Parts: sequence; structure tokens; C-alpha cells
Amino acid sequence: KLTPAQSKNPAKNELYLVEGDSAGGSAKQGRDRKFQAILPLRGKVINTAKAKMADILKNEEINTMIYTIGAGVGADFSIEDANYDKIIIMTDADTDGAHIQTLLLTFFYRYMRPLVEAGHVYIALPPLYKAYAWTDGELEELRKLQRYKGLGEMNADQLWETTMNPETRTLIRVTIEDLARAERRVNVLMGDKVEPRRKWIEDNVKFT
Amino acid sequence: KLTPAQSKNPAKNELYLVEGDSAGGSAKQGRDRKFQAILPLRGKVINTAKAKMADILKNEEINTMIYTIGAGVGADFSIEDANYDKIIIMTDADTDGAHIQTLLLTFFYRYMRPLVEAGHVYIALPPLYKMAYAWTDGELEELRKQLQRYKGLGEMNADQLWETTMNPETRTLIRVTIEDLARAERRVNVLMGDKVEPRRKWIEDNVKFT
Amino acid sequence: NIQNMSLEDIMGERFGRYSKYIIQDRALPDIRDGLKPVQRRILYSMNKDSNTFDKSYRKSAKSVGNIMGNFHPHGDSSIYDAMVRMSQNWKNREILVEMHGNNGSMDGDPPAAMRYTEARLSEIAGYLLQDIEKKTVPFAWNFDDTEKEPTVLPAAFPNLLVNGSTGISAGYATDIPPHNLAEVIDAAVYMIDHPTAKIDKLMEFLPGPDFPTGAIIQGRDEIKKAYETGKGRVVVRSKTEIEKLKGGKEQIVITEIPYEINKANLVKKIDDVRVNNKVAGIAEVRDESDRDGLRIAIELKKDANTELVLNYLFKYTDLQINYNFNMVAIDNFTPRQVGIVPILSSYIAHRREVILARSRFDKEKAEKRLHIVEGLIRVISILDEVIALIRASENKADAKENLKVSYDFTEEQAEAIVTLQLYRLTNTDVVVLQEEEAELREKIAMLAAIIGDERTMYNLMKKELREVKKKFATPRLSSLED
Amino acid sequence: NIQNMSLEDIMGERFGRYSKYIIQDRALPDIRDGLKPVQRRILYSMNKDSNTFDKSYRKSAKSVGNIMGNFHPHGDSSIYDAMVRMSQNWKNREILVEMHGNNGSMDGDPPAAMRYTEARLSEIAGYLLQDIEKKTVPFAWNFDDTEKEPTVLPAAFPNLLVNGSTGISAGYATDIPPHNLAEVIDAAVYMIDHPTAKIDKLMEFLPGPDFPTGAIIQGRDEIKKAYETGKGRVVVRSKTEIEKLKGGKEQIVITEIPYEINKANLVKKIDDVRVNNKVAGIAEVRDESDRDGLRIAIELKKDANTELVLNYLFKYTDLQINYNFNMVAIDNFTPRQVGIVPILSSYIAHRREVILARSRFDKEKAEKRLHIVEGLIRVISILDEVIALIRASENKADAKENLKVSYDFTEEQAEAIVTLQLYRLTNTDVVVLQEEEAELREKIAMLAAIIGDERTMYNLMKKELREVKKKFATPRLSSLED
DNA sequence: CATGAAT
DNA sequence: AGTCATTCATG
DNA sequence: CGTGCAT
DNA sequence: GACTATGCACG
Ligand SMILES: N[C@@H]1CCN2c3c(F)cc4c(=O)c(C(=O)O)cn(C5CC5)c4c3COC[C@H]12
Ligand SMILES: N[C@@H]1CCN2c3c(F)cc4c(=O)c(C(=O)O)cn(C5CC5)c4c3COC[C@H]12
Ligand SMILES: [Mg+2]
Ligand SMILES: [Mg+2]
Ligand SMILES: [Mg+2]
Ligand SMILES: [Mg+2]
Ligand SMILES: [Mg+2]
Ligand SMILES: [Mg+2]
Repeated sequence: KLTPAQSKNPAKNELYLVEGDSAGGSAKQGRDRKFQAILPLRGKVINTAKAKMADILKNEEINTMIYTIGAGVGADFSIEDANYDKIIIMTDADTDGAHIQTLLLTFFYRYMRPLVEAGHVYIALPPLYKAYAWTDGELEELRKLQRYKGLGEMNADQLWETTMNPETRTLIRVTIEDLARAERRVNVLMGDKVEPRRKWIEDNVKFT
Repeated sequence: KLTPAQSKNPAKNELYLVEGDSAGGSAKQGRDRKFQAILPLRGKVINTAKAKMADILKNEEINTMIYTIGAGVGADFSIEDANYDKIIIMTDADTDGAHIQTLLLTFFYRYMRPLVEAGHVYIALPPLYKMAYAWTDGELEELRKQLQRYKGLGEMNADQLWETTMNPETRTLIRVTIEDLARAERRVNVLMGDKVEPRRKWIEDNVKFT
Repeated sequence: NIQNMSLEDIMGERFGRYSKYIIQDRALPDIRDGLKPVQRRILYSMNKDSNTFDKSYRKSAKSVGNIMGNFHPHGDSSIYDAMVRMSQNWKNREILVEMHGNNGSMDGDPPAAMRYTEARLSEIAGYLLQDIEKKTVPFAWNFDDTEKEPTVLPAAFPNLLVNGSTGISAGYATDIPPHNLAEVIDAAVYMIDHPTAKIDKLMEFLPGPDFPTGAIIQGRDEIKKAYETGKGRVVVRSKTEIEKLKGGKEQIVITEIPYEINKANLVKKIDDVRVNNKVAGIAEVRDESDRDGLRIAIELKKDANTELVLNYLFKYTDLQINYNFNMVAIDNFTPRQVGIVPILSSYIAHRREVILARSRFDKEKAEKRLHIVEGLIRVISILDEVIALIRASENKADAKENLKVSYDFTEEQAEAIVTLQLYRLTNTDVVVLQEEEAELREKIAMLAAIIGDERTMYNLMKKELREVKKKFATPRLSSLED
Repeated sequence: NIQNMSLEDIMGERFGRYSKYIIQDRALPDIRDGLKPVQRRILYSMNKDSNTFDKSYRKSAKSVGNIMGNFHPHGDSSIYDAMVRMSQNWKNREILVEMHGNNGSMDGDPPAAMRYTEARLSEIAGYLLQDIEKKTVPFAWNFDDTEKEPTVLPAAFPNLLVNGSTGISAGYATDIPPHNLAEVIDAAVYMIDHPTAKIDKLMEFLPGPDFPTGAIIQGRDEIKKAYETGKGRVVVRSKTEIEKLKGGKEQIVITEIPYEINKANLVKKIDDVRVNNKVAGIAEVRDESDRDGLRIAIELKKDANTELVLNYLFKYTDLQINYNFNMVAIDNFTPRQVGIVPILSSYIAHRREVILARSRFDKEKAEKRLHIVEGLIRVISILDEVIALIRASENKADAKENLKVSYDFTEEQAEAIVTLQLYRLTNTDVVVLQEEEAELREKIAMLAAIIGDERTMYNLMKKELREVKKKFATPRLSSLED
């Protein structure tokens, strides 16, 4: 599963959570091995609100993930005894990419709350176009095109330049602004109860 | 792995050794569940002339053939305690089909000599063509007076298979008999043996590259 | 180099993003052609490729890869598994794909791998695509922005009800059972003539679902409820005969089972009853189905209350199940729970859009020619002078200009005229042309009427629906009771 | 109902069938284009599909499936795997396929699945296909009998030596190492002037293999033996610098490794020595390769004999290995152990048949058009009369007998004239035609010369081989020693 | 617990 | 070439 | 033992 | 979507 950094270093070391064995592969290649580890997420991450805390611990991606971070889960969780200064969720810029970010984020909010509130949890924004553009508004300005359908079609030297280089990468930091407004938001989108979600979707999703 | 026949009976029961899971499954559907059993041969089969009897007993296909025919293997092989009265090798009509037939046969010869020597080992001739059906390019050209060119077993639907190859009263069927016992040990050893030079030479002497 | 966002704000843009997509563009059928985008892409691709009911089968892998590179940017497996399902005659009431080779069984053993099977569109499938080449349906760009693709098919029959849909998404799900082609068409034809038709009356034509696995559907009241609100729980029970056996013993013989039920798992779950002896009296369970018949014999013992056993199996197995209607579909880009009425309504509205679109197209074609033909009929009256004008012109462009200015030909005719091959000069027969001028004027009048008269139009629509019914109609399989 | 067969008279027929096939049509390359059939089909197919270096990438699944349904009736994965290799620049000296996305590594890890990757022919492969549209190569029917495929490609460079092969059949196997494209061409060119060239002379142009993986090759003697008999045993050793570190510690650094060797295993197997203390003084092994450069640091302890460590690693690991030539290929349909001369000769031979075939094709084209142009030149001076004559004809055919009978045009000329679009009568310019007629006569002259003079043809073949060398030539990567 | 398009 | 797990809603 | 087209 | 075993020839 895990491809580890060469040297153990809490202050610098970064953990990359890639959506896919395929992209997990371009990551092993493009990365800087001295301080960047790679853990592929092979398939959709379990929902850690809907499922039972029984089947939650018997989950491969949940085990190797609590164990590859070395702080343990729940409230038996020491953020001081971590293994990475940063943890980076890197997915396709697609819908399912989005969904995955959404499930990983609930797991960390639910079972490693310190990590997110300590600002150690990030999300990599890969490019949408190719100079490189992230917005359809950043492209038309670059017209003065190859359209990336996912990480799988990007080459190692490119991935590094655009989204893995700690000096060339755009990088989103997850923060908890209003703790209690984040418990509702999360419990409604990811909870066991369907009806509240439908209403949320109805009220916020513009089908046009 | 094995799909058993619904009624135990060494007198009628047939064992079908099918090339591959896809077609093994088509056969599972086309068979007559009362007396026909299917055993998929998933992949190319181990050369029991080259490999070490150790690595042999540890190969899942050979083990699950020997232990479903219920007669053990080798010299501790009671023919009377078999399960089937007809063992049918059924492979695509392609080269690699031909290759498998080569490997399965060398095995029975080598580790179940009594089973072939008694005419219990058959070979199904699937149809090569459909316009009705024809087996020989000659049996074909006669139909065009009275073409789907079957590229393998996996391209046929079950009611098709049953009618042309599995139905006992409609199937053409080969019987492997041994004529010259000492002239087989040599034909088999040349072709499937560990030594390479003889086999190269036999190919040079018999195969016409034209 | 690094910018932060709220958890509250990141789960928003992510889940809304995904939700919207998986609702509009994955899991749920367009209310008019009954297709989820993957199925549509599958049919449109195979069709563009001429892989049709009347032509040799293609290797599935060729088709699938072509779908994947042109339209559906996802798993080759997902795409295949979809293709395979549209070809299983026990999941679809009317299969849209014909596949040579192992494509599975009611025993639910997996289909042969994409590399083995061949396939083509079924004849009926073509009817879903009828007239697509006449600009009858809105097209969008593919992911590539290299090729257009249809957003909905022309649906010459009403697939949504005929074939069904299921049906899991986010905030919504969908379960619509299949129905008899003829019954559905009969209902739609009635609604065409009677827009404000009430359910009770539509149900004289379309009395219930018609599963392709047949069997017995119980609950006339809930069928009504469902056709009304789009939700409703009905019962589906297996077709059972009872045979006497030479011994004072009896045999329960199952011949049809409930839609979506796995025959192999049923047989197992029943033998489990026998093996655990939860119920007294089961002697043997025998799946006796062959390539041309379904048949499970449950041999009972002597002195064994066969009513008691049959009832137990109906309760504690899938020998009998409940089927839940949850008719959700996409009307106007939106997920919408709908019953029999907005469904037929949306269909009819669609077929109207199509027939109008199609007639505008054919009309525009007829006109463009009739225009040309007029020009030609003239040219002959003045052949000598037109050749002289070209002879005197400097080049295609100048010649066209001269025909316009000197003889009032239009561009379109000046093009036609100037690009005629020399041999055409041999001819002077104005009649044949005139015959075509007539045939064309008539065709246009016919098509204009359709476009300008709501009733003429609807009449055509009925006519067509009926042809489809005469051609593809087949008897019920599932019986009804309450 | 049943026929009997000898065990002998069977294995004979069966194994002979598989023997023949897996030799001629699977595991061994054609001596001319250097391709096994699966490779040739991939190439021919992608090319037919316009999937070339100059155009966008196609999703791989699309390329594969088209291959599998048009030419190669085998596993989709085998086809993909093959295609992937042709794109890996550490196995091919001159890669034939370019591929976007994870396509493996020297660390041996697996490429992304066929659904993720995009691909297209490299510009070089284009030259492997050059002129194929021109009837320059023998075609056969495909398994379907629906489409013709090529049995060999035109090969505008000598692929077999340049990219190598390998190689496992029945009774024969093959290992041919890759070679510097420019050197092979230099050899071929000499041999063209000097048919009877001894191995020694050729070796002044083609001194040995050039591995894409680089490194040091040792054994001039065995290289000759190989280039002479097809078999030989040479030694490949890793390229190695020695860096000083602070604290009196040294570091063995590896920058290139031996062909066909897995970097990742090599690294373990070395650390394996350190762990087992098999040789005194290793501090730590570290693969420090990164996206732009290979690099293995074997840092050793203080006061450690660095020449002892290096020597041990060379002997007991794969930091240095034996490459064995086993140059086998298919000549006149037969497997054939072959050295440098049977190869280059066969190539030249083939390059001949192709240039000759091509030159007829083009001549014949140019002849036919010259014929039409000759006719169009006369027409101009009699334009009016011709128009008049057509006007006076009853129809198309009659216009031609009339053009013939009255002006001795040929059928082919008459047809051309009579099918001319009217606007052409504004293009009445003899001198442009007279310029083409000249262009044309010269072209025909040049090609006829090629066809009727072996020397003239061979110089064409050299002009071209050189053009290719100038265009694709690159520096040696592997150094030699003896 | 199975459903069917998605990872 | 089959096999393994997860999302999502529903009874 | 590992290579690469095949099952 | 990565994993697992075979054939075949060769050091
Ligand atoms: N962690 C899970 C156990 C095994 N498994 C599957 C799988 F079972 C099926 C599939 C598929 O059937 C499948 C398909 O294309 O149909 C794809 N995948 C991969 C993308 C996840 C599958 C995966 C992913 O690997 C990991 C997960
Ligand atoms: N009995 C064997 C163990 C597992 N295995 C494979 C396999 F490992 C790989 C493969 C493949 O890589 C592979 C491919 O398409 O490249 C195909 N097969 C199947 C036809 C045998 C494989 C099979 C067959 O299944 C049985 C055998
Ligand atoms: Mg994706
Ligand atoms: Mg085959
Ligand atoms: Mg799957
Ligand atoms: Mg029940
Ligand atoms: Mg494989
Ligand atoms: Mg060594």
C-alpha cells in the first residue's frame, strides 16, 4: 500500500492521499522522495458518519491510514506524536474526485479533529487545462488546449511542476471557522438521515 | 470451481474440461445438468513432462482434476473407482486450443495411463462455421449451395453450443486410442519433454513453413 | 502558494458539485427516453458505428472503447456491464442490445469478459434512435469539445415505462418496473386524444407492470396508488403448479419467479429451509431448468402439509417479494417523482417536439431542392445564353455573380448551375424536372400542415405509435390479481 | 457419431499446429520490419485511425479495442501490454508509441490501466509506415475476412536492429539488443555499395549495441562472434562515479544500469548485501533517482575499501550482468538464426521491393493524369466546338462516342472532359497545363529510371536512409570496451 | 441484503 | 479473467 | 529466475 | 483496478 518518505521528519514530511492506484503511481514517480510519502486510496473511501464504528475499524483504507499517521484514532489521539506536518488530499478534478474529498474530510473531522483545526489538512488543486490554467477564466486569458480529464493522463514531470512542487503548487488549507456550523453542515450531507439532505440539495443545488 | 452433475453415476456421467471461465460458463448453461459436469481449465495447463512432480502436486488444476475424478493419480490409480464414463476435452478451435489439448493429453498419458488406454478420454470438435453448421472448409463450401466464422467458444450462445458439440445425439466426437504404445512415449517425449534440441529438429522435419 | 477555506464551505462546493452531477447525469433516467446518460451514449455510439440489428455483430471491446473515447469518459467495465444489461432478456422487457456469447443468466453467473462477446443494437433499439439524423433532438458537446452528442433520444416508443429503470443516486433513488409495449402505447394513444384523462381510465389500457420474468402481481389498489403518486408497494409471487407423484407424495413446481430475483440463490435459500428443517416436510429441492424452460421442483414428503410449506416459502424467501415503485426521473433537468400521468404527458410532448423538428428538417431539404429545380427549369429556356455568360465570366465567383445580376438567379441556384457537369448540357427535357417540382410541392404542403395544425400532427403521432405496436407488440407475461 | 485417433497421430497434428503458429505469427519478429505481428497490427491500426504524432492523443482503450476487432483476435490486455512497451523509452532505443500518463518505470511497477492512458504513434513510427498507402507491401486478409492487413511494413529505417526483439517461441527463442539508429544506417549504406562486406568492415560503422538504458558494454570479441553467428555473450557493467563526503567517508554513485534490469530489485538486492554483511563496509543504500535522473547512492563507512565493495557488487549482483545475443527472426516464413549480414541484406532486399513497388504506383498515377492533361490542352483550342458538340449530343455516353469519333480523344479523356463542371470554362489557360504536363513528364522520367536501373534505385535508397539518419540521429548511450 | 453506475 | 470493497436510498 | 506474448 | 499461474527457450 504505502510508499514512504525516505527520511522520517514530522516538521517537513507530507502525506499524499491520492484517488487511485493509477495516480498513486504518477505520484510515486513525480514526488520528491526525501520528504513526500504516497498512500493510494483504491476505491471510494467509506462514509464515517453512516457506517457502524465496528465496520469502520475493519476498513483497509481506514486502518493503513490511522497506522501510517501514527497518532491513533478517536480521543486516544495525540497530535504531538503525529508523522506529518502536512496531509494532502489529491484527487481528480472531477465529480467523484469531489465526492472523495468529501468523505475523507468527514473522517478527519469525525476521528482526528485536532488535525483539521491545527491546519495540517490540505487539498491539492491540480490544473484543469494546459502554460497551465485552473479556471476557465484563467485560460481564456492564456489564449493571449489539452483538457485534463483526471490525474491519470498527466505525466510525472508535469504533476510535480503544477501541483506537487512546494514552490509551484496551489494548495488549499482546511480550517474550521464556526465549529458548530460545521457539525450541522457535515451531519446533513454525510449522515444516516436522507430527508434533510434532499431538502439541503433542493435549497442549494441550482439545476437551472 | 467444478460444476457437478446432478446425479452421481460412473456409467453415464461426462466430465467436460473447458478452456477458460467464459466458455466454461456458456457450457454451464448449455449442458444437461442431469449427467454432464463442467470443470473450467482457467489458463494454460502445466506441462507434466517438464515440471518436477513436487511443483505438479501443488498445481490447483491437476489437483482438482485428480480429486474430482475420484481415482487418485499415478500407479495408485484404480480405474474402477472413476466417476465418469467419458472425459471430454473441449477447447476453442484455435492454436492455443490445440496447445491445451497437447498438455492435457500428456498428463493423462503420464499420470492416468489406464484412463486413455480404455478409451475414456474424448475430444470435442466444436463447429468452425455457421451460415446450419460446417466443420471442414470442405463441409462449408457445400452449405453455400444448400458465414459466421467461430473464432472461439466464448462467441457462442448456450442453445448453440448444446446442439453442435454437447448434445450426445448431434455432436461429432474424437476418441483418443493408443495404437503403438512405445511409439507414443517417443512422440510425447520429443514434443513435451525437457530436452530442447530434439523438439527443434522434430519441428524442422515435420512442419512445412512452405 | 497556499490559500485556506472553511470546512463548512469546502463540503458545500464538493457535495453540491457531486450531488448535482450524480442526479442529472448518472443514476437517473431522462423522463422522455428512459435512458441514463451511459445507456444513451452506448446506443448513440453503436448506432453512429452502424453496429445495428441488420449487420454483423462487433466485438464488444471495439464498441466499448469507442464509447469511452468519444462520449462516456469512465470505466470500460462500467460501460460494458451496462451494455451487457441492456441485452439480458430477463432484466429488460424489451432488450436494446443483442449480444452473442455468455452474457449471464438468471442464475447471475457473470457474463463473459468484454474480450469474448460480440454485440449490436436490437431492431427495437433503432426505434429509439429513429430520425436522430434529422436534427430532431438537442445535441451538446462531448467532454472533448470535439464531438456533439444527443442529450435525449427521439424515442419512437416510450422506453421509460416499457423497460423500467433503477435507480440509486443522492437524495433520490428510482425504481420503475417494465411494462407491456402494447399496453403502454394504448394508454399514450388514449391520452393523445384525451389530454385530461384520469388514472382510472388509463388503467383500462395499462393495468399494471409486465415483468419480463412474468409471474403474479398482486395489489390493484397499490398499482393505482403508484400510478397516481409514483410510490406504491405491490406483491410479486411465483407461478406455481402442483404435481402428484406415485407415492401419495406431492411436488410444488415453480415455473416463473419475481423480477430481480436470482434463481440460483433462491434455490439455495429454499434448500436451506429443507436443510435446517424450519418447516417440516421438504424432501428435496431440484433446479430443473434447461436452456429452454424454467423449473424448480420442491419434492415434499408423504403426509406433509403442502399448503403450510408453500406459505412458509412465500413468506421467508423470495419465492414471493414486495416490489416498491419509486418512480423518479428527470423532467426539465430536475429530479421529479412522477406517476403514470406526467410520464405519458412528457412523452407525448417530446414526440411532438421531435415530429415538429423532423418535419421542419425534411421540409427545409425539400425546399432547398425545389428551389434548385426551379432554377434548372429556367436555365433550359436560356441554355445558350447561360453557357455564354459562363464562357464570358472570369471564374466560378464571377460567373455566379453574373447569373445573379443578368438573370436574377439566386446564390443557391447560381451555385447549382455553375457546378453542373458538362454532360448535363445534353439534356433539354423539362418534363421530368417538372414532375419532381410537383412531387416536391406536394411533400412540402404535407409537412407544412403537420407543423401548422396541432391535430394533423397528433394524428401522425398516433399513426406512428400504432405501427410500432403492430410491429413489436407481444403478450403479457405477468398476470394481475388483487 | 464418433471418430478415433492415435495419440501419436494427434499430438503430432495438435502441437505442430501450435508450434508453427507461435513461431511465424507470435513470438518472433519479421527480419525486415523487426516487428512481431501484435506490434505490426497496433501500428497499422493506429495509423489507419489517424492517431499520429502530429495529432491529438486517443484514449488507449479506443486504440486497443479497434485493434482487437479489426486485426488481432486476442486478449485486450496482451494488446495493451504490447502497446505500453513500445512506448517505454527504457526498453525501446527508439520508441514507437508515445503515451500520456503512468506507463511504468524502470522500478518495474505496473502502468496505469488501459482506461486511464492516452496514446499515439511517435514521429519515428511514421517512417515505419511510410508509403503503405502506395501498394508497396503484400497484404493479407484478416481473421474476419472483412479487411486487408499488411504482412510486413515498408520500414523506412531498419527497425529490427535499432529496437531489438525478445523473444520466446517453441524450439526457438530470440534476443536481439537495440542499436544506435545512425550507426545501423551507416552500416546498411556501406553494404549497399559493397554487397560482399565482411563483418570486420561493417563493425567500423556498427561497433556494437546501444542500450537505451546506457552503461558500459565489454567484449569486442563476443560482439564479433554474435554479429557473425547470431549468438554471443557480452558483459554489461553499470556506470559509476565516486563522490567524497565530509568526514572522510566516500560514496559509490550509480548513474546508469544494465539493459532489462529492474532498478528497484537491484537496489534491494544490493541493500541485501549490506544487511547480510556479505562484503565489509557498506553504510547505507539509497535510491535517489527522481523525475529527471537516475541515481543510486551506496555510501560506505569510514576506513572502508571502496574498490572491494564495488568489485563484489559487480560480481554478486546485477550491477553487472551478461547479455546473450540470440538473434533469431523470420525469413522466408522460417525461423532463422542470423547475424549482421543476413539482417542488413534482408533489409536492403526489402527496401528494394518497396521503392520499386512505390515507384510503379506513382508512375502509373502520373501517367494517367498526364493523359488527361494532354487531352485538356487540345480541348482548350477547340473549346467552343467541344461545347457545341456536347450540346448537340443526346446524353452522356453519346457525348463521348462523339468526342472520340470526332476528335480522337480516348475514353479516359472523353470521360474527364464530359464530367468537367461548367465553371471550368473560365479556367481556359494552356500555359498552366503546359507547366503540369512538364512537371509530369519529368516525374515519369525519374521514376522510370528508378525502375530500370538497379544503381539509380540503390542511390534513392541511400538518399533516403541518410535523410532518416539526419532526422532521427542521436548520440551513443552505451560506451564500449574490450 | 441486493440493486447498478461510479471509484 | 474472476475476485475483492466502498457510495448512494430504499423496503 | 525473468524475460513477453499468449491462455 | 491490482493480484494471481501457466507455456515456451535460454544463460
Ligand atoms: N478495496 C476494494 C477491494 C477490491 N476492490 C475493487 C473491486 F472489488 C472491484 C472493482 C471493479 O469492479 C471495478 C470496475 O471497473 O468494474 C473497478 N475497481 C477499481 C477502481 C476501484 C474495483 C475495485 C478497486 O480495488 C479496491 C477495491
Ligand atoms: N490459475 C492462474 C492464477 C490466476 N491466473 C491468471 C493470472 F494470474 C493473470 C492473467 C492475466 O494477466 C491475463 C491477461 O489478460 O493478461 C489473463 N488471464 C486469463 C486468461 C487466463 C490471467 C489469469 C487466468 O486465471 C487463472 C490464472
Ligand atoms: Mg475520474
Ligand atoms: Mg482462444
Ligand atoms: Mg466492477
Ligand atoms: Mg418473501
Ligand atoms: Mg496478463
Ligand atoms: Mg553480476
